[PDB]
Amino acid sequence: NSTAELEELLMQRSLTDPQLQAAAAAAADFRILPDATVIKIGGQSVIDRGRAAVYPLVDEIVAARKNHKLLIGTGAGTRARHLYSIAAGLGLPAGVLAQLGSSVADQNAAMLGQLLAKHGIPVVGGAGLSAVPLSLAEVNAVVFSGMPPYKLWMRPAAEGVIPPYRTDAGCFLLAEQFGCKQMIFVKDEDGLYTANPKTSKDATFIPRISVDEMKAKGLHDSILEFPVLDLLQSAQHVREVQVVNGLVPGNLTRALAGEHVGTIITAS
Amino acid sequence: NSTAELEELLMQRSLTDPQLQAAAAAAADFRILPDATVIKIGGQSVIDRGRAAVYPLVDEIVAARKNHKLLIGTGAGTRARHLYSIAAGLGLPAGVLAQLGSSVADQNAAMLGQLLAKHGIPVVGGAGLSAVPLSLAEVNAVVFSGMPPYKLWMRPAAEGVIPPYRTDAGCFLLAEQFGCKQMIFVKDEDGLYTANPKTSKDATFIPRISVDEMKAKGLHDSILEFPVLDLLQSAQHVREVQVVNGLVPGNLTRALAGEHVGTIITAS
Amino acid sequence: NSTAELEELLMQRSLTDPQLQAAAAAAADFRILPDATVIKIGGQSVIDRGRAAVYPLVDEIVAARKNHKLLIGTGAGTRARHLYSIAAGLGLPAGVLAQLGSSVADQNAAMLGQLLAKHGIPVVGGAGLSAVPLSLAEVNAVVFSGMPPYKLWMRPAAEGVIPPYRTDAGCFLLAEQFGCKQMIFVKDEDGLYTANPKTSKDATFIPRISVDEMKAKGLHDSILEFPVLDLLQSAQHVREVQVVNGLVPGNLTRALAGEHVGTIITAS
Amino acid sequence: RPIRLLPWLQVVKIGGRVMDRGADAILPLVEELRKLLPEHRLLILTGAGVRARHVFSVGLDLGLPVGSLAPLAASEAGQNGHILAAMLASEGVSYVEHPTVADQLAIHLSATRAVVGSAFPPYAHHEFPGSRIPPHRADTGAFLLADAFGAAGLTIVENVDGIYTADPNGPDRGQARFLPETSATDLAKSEGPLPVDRALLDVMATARHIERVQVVNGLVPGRLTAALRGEHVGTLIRTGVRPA
Amino acid sequence: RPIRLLPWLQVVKIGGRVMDRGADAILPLVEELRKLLPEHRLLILTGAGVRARHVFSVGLDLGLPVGSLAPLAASEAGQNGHILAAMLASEGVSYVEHPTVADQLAIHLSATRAVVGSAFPPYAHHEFPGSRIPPHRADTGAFLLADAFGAAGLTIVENVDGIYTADPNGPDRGQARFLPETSATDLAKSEGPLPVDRALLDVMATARHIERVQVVNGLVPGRLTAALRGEHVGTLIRTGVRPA
Amino acid sequence: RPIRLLPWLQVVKIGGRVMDRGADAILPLVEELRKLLPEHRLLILTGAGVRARHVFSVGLDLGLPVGSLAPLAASEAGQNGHILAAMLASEGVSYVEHPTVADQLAIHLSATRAVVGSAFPPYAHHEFPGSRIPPHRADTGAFLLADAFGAAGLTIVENVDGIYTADPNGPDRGQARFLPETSATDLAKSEGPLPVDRALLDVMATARHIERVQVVNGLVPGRLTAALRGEHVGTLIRTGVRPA
Ligand SMILES: Nc1ncnc2c1ncn2[C@@H]1O[C@H](COP(=O)(O)OP(=O)(O)OP(=O)(O)O)[C@@H](O)[C@H]1O
Ligand SMILES: Nc1ncnc2c1ncn2[C@@H]1O[C@H](COP(=O)(O)OP(=O)(O)OP(=O)(O)O)[C@@H](O)[C@H]1O
Ligand SMILES: Nc1ncnc2c1ncn2[C@@H]1O[C@H](COP(=O)(O)OP(=O)(O)OP(=O)(O)O)[C@@H](O)[C@H]1O
Ligand SMILES: Nc1ncnc2c1ncn2[C@@H]1O[C@H](COP(=O)(O)OP(=O)(O)OP(=O)(O)O)[C@@H](O)[C@H]1O
Ligand SMILES: Nc1ncnc2c1ncn2[C@@H]1O[C@H](COP(=O)(O)OP(=O)(O)OP(=O)(O)O)[C@@H](O)[C@H]1O
Ligand SMILES: Nc1ncnc2c1ncn2[C@@H]1O[C@H](COP(=O)(O)OP(=O)(O)OP(=O)(O)O)[C@@H](O)[C@H]1O
Ligand code: MOO
Ligand code: MOO
Ligand code: MOO
Ligand SMILES: [Mg+2]
Ligand SMILES: [Mg+2]
Ligand SMILES: [Mg+2]
Ligand SMILES: [Mo]
Ligand SMILES: [Mo]
Ligand SMILES: [Mo]
Ligand SMILES: [Mo]
Ligand SMILES: [Mo]
Ligand SMILES: [Mo]
Repeated sequence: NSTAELEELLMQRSLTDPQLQAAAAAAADFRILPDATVIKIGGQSVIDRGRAAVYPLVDEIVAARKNHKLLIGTGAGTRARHLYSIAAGLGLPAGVLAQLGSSVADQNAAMLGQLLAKHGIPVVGGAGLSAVPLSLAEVNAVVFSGMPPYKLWMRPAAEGVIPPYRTDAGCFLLAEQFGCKQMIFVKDEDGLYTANPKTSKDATFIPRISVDEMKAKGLHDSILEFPVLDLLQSAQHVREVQVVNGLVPGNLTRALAGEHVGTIITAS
Repeated sequence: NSTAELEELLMQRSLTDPQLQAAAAAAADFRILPDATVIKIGGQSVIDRGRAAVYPLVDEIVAARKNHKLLIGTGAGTRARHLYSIAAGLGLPAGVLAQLGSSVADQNAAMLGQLLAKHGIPVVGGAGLSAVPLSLAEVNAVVFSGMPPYKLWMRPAAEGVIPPYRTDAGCFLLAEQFGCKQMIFVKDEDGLYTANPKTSKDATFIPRISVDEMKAKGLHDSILEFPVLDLLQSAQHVREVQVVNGLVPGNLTRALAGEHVGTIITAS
Repeated sequence: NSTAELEELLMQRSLTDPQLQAAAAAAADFRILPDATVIKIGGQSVIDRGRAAVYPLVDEIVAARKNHKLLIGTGAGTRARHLYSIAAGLGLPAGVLAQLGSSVADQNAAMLGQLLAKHGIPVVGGAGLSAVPLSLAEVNAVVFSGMPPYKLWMRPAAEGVIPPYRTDAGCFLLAEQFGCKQMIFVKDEDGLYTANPKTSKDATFIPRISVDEMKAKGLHDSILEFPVLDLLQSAQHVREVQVVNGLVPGNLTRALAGEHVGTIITAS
Repeated sequence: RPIRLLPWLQVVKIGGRVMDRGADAILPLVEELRKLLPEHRLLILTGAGVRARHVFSVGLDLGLPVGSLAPLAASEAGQNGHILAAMLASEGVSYVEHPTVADQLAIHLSATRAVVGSAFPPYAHHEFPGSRIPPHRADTGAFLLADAFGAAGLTIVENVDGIYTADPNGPDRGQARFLPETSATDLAKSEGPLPVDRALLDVMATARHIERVQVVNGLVPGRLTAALRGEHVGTLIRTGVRPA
Repeated sequence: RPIRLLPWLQVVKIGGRVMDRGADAILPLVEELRKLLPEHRLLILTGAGVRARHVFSVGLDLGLPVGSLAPLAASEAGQNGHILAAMLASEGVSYVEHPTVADQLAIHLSATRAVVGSAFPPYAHHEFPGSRIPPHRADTGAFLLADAFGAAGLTIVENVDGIYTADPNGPDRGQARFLPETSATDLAKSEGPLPVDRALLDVMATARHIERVQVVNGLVPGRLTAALRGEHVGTLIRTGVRPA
Repeated sequence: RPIRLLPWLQVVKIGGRVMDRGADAILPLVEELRKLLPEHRLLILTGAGVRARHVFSVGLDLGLPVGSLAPLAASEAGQNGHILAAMLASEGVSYVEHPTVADQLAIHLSATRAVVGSAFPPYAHHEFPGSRIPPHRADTGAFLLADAFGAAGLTIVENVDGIYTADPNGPDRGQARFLPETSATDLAKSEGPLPVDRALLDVMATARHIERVQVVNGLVPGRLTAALRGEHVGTLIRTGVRPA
């Protein structure tokens, strides 16, 4: 490889050309925010539950940002499910539902951000940054809405009109594209089980699992949006994620401290 | 009361239902920026007067932000009165005049903000925040335009087309909705008098008065936009305001220090 | 002179009136960011060259912002020249090309900004500020796109459709209008020579020269956009500029330290 | 009095709770709106409905003030506007944002026969204190706009026939008598729930142009069409603007 | 030379000081504009007028540089555009922002017969130094746009009959002789006040399409209409673009 | 299946490398587009072309991830859209931004016969990882939009006749056989370069409306016109949506 060979391919071939694709893969790898952790605060699993769930997590965020740089993305939750149901019954496409769901994640970011405002932590928006570098350097944390920006360009699922890339995917992709050191999903269960613990009696807790093992166990679509597992296997920077129960006091703090609470899901 | 009883009312009744209204009134009360002070810098009374008035207040803002978190909103002044006169003579409605007046308050925020830029203090905009939490945490002050965002949805006065909610109301409502600890109006008189001190010989100074007492004295429409007095009586967080003379050196500094310069107007 | 005489002229005369123009010239002169240095990072001369040129300058920016407040504007480079060639061949006017060139300078600001993000340095945009005062106070540096905002209102050159005010002019005008203490153009040559050093064998290096001397030597259009030289002669605040070679390790650092590397071009 | 900016405009406010019924209510309404496009120049504004009650539930539980809840509710009205506009897209209808409604409505209604916007006004964090529930909601915003424009009318499309003396779906449904006609001042002097914002009655008191607002049942096809022709098929609210 | 983007466009710049006269001047102008809508495709651009002098007074007293004063003045021209557009709203006319004028004017003039924008160019903090008074003002911005578009004309609507040899309202009013026709180069070589920006003469020197600009008295009904038909009712400024 | 939002829409994607040829290619295409305006309602979307290869060269040299390169490339497609729209401005055509395409396309195509936008989708820093080259590019964005709208068709305007078995400009040009018709699934199972994004084939697999996409040579006047009438003048790609 060389810069000249890569630039020659880049000028003379289609971007679909395997030779170009392979030369581009040898490029150096810059991590934009390598010291930051992305955390997703679930909409249905946390913010929809109101004060009993949100206030302890606010306290943890405030305590954590002393020693940890945090990008805190919000899920959407039951109001997005309602919008999806109205729009799906009208026959509207996934690209229309994608924008409806984003508004709900924005509401949740605004609510969480207003509880954090007096600690200096802003809500930031965009399909990328602007306000992120300065806020991370000065107050060590920002809040963002977790939904991807695809809008009408959302890729539909194989079946149905529910957007397949929602706030798990949105937060994961940001962690991946910023080259963050860690991705923590904050939900309302201790982690992954062998079956849905809300609808099954004797599901067994899984501390650690690979994406391939999850698929073989029929857990492709369980505690994470299933497309996130495929994104994870393709990722360059974030090759494992941790799922923790934000309803347990101090669980986020302990996860940020390196404690293996919850489930660690690995790309391989 | 309970969360469940409130949520049941919220689902099953009109928001106009008195029972719902009463259950909502029992909700906890979060103050978003409880340590901040909102200050309004008058347009006609201060910024229109140019350097002799503005430069000493810039010095006070710079000295004050060491020990005080400040949200500094600007009034509009004579250019807004000119726009109101042109638009009123054309028969245009209050909602159109509201936007014209906002542009003037924006001009004043930009002028004041450029004198403060080298001290790190930004101009911020929006019908709310974004840039406020981070700026308050880092440089202890922000400048904003004081006009409310109602635009064409401005409620008209009972008579005439002048918008009744202008920059006194805009700044007050921000102080109230952020739950700030203090609201200081910076004008060009020492405070409230029993009559307009510019057009009356022997008006008497009033150090402290309630809104009800002001109305009984015929002072409903005097040193503050009269709708502000009604907003003040409805407020949850800011139940008194202080009016001070920004043309007196150090008056803002002393008001921020707890000195009773000027007039304190109380909701009750 | 007096404020009253100036305000009387301002009300009663055309702004074209020489008497008004002269009274306005006696106004006090406020510098908005007097301690800041504007630096332009060339598009063709630096950023287009990729890592070997950009990474050392990133290191210098990071080291410099400890003791220096920096506004770092980006040039455009070969992609803008390509857009100009397509649009000029279609007969499109300078005002259309101006917007095309700005997009390229924006791309370069985004690339540079992402290398600086982990050091807290943001990309900021607008025909002025917003994010500049806070970022300068907190992280001592910002990155901005260098193209002026004139869009379709770009003044055309006397001949041809290439916009005459591009990123040299954009950065210079910002330095001038903010009253910055210093303007450094970072290019790919040690400074000004008596002829183009890339196409001439024995050009002689010029450490210091005035704009008038440059014009007399036929160097009107050499290492800087020629309109910049006229802007420089009209400037109130930035009356000299320094051109340095950003490909020389530490050259920007040494220029910021007061070392006379490169060429100093003076208005008079 | 102020001039009428858009005297030929008809404003139609669609209740958020009508939208909440989904396709069963929205499809007939969309077909009725389609047939109205060649007859009127329409600004169609959507309310918020049940999702705003949920975000009020969460927001109040978190302690948030009324200036925080107002834009959270306005978001749901905006989402209803995007949904309804998508259904009329093939007729040339799009959702337009508040600044566009405020400043460019004339050119948009020149381009196409109707546009959809959010009925909530952008009071946002400058909402008035007093109640923990944002007072200036979809009915109030729609009326403020319609009256500011000097529009030919405002029709409020509800999930009930009009205003009753009691909530016809509430505990006292049995006592609820239909009011074919009322005045804003009479409604304001009553206590008890209404299907329209209480703040609607206050802005009607200061109105400059709109003399009457009809509340009609959007669940009955044809009532909106009849209402836009002035036929009396719901509750007429007299605003207290006097005719010439 | 560059192509003409909008060869069928007529650009009309309304002086800020015309707007400053209020209804007495604006109502006749609005009625004349109304009658012109079916005859021309109009971009109507407003200048700033006296309010920009006030903000210059305050800004200069505060020491602010010319890059700070320029957008403060442009704001007043924008406000004049919102006022004028509101008066023509019932004809389908709206104010459109600078980015929309710059990039989407064609679709907006397809939707409706005229739009209103701010005549000031967005030089903002990149205004040129030299004078403490922003040089690129409403006349200059309107001409830059009109010439960039290759428009069929630019008409400048003033509060005086045209250009005189002296300010016809100034100390030397008695010596002021009307100039029915002049060239930009002749005007540029004179010292003394003009009713048009001095920078207008400079951008006329580099113009690519517009051959003449007429300054007409908007206080005389019918002069704008006659000017848009090429009739000579004010001062013609020859730009020094040569005809084919 | 989902409803068709804009069933009467024709979407035309112009290759960035067609635009890169400059006036020699763009002027005939502009004249052909002009003649098509009265026949179809057009959303014209531009790809990126060679400038995106240059910014990929710089960005990859700087180490930047694929979420950083995606919006850098999308910028070039946007610039191509501004250029093409400027050429059609006198016909009422303007460039419109992504949020406007997403939410207000219906009103804009009511105002005028065609608009231009960027074919890239706004995946920006949420582009998928895997390749260092952004996968969701101009073909993919144009198809996502066209299928989401339920448009009557998507035509891809290339600098070659269609899809061949090898790059007809590459090292193996001699083996390159023209494919008059193919299916997305057959193309996806091949390795080797294509003139369309590989991601285009993936979104075709989940498509809901568009049954076929033709790739035609925009360098041959008349092929776009014939393609928009369903005539077979390039490579037809069957998406695997089945007809009724
Ligand atoms: N095998 C499993 N193990 C653990 N949880 C599971 C499993 N299968 C399904 N779940 C469910 O997944 C849920 C977490 O996903 P959910 O979408 O509720 O979270 P969220 O991030 O809050 O969503 P949003 O943010 O979109 O509202 C759990 O509440 C749990 O009931
Ligand atoms: N009883 C009173 N006591 C004191 N001042 C009064 C009284 N009645 C009227 N005023 C007038 O109110 C003025 C303050 O209100 P004014 O609107 O000028 O201030 P402002 O906040 O600068 O306005 P804006 O910001 O809208 O320009 C004083 O200058 C004073 O002349
Ligand atoms: N007399 C001269 N002395 C030095 N350099 C000269 C001279 N005349 C011409 N040049 C050329 O000017 C170039 C610097 O201008 P150039 O436009 O390349 O820089 P830039 O700021 O990177 O441009 P952009 O940012 O617009 O891409 C040098 O690379 C050099 O070849
Ligand atoms: N006096 C009354 N007359 C008629 N309906 C009433 C009355 N009081 C309460 N209601 C209730 O109001 C309901 C309508 O609720 P609401 O007005 O909140 O919905 P909406 O107008 O669709 O919502 P939004 O204000 O968000 O647009 C009716 O179905 C009815 O049950
Ligand atoms: N040589 C001149 N000929 C004619 N009028 C002149 C001349 N010199 C000065 N003037 C003055 O210019 C005045 C017009 O002022 P000006 O041009 O500033 O207003 P405007 O064009 O309405 O404002 P704006 O530039 O903000 O749109 C005339 O009324 C006249 O008094
Ligand atoms: N199998 C193939 N069949 C046809 N052309 C191919 C094939 N493989 C590679 N190509 C090349 O693809 C070129 C078109 O390049 P590309 O598709 O990148 O341009 P574009 O579509 O104009 O750009 P953009 O995707 O930015 O709009 C053709 O000229 C041809 O050389
Ligand atoms: O929102 Mo629009 O449709 O031209 O301004
Ligand atoms: O500003 Mo607009 O873009 O009327 O459709
Ligand atoms: O972008 Mo626009 O919304 O032409 O009316
Ligand atoms: Mg209702
Ligand atoms: Mg003039
Ligand atoms: Mg291609
Ligand atoms: Mo907008
Ligand atoms: Mo906008
Ligand atoms: Mo805009
Ligand atoms: Mo915009
Ligand atoms: Mo936009
Ligand atoms: Mo927008």
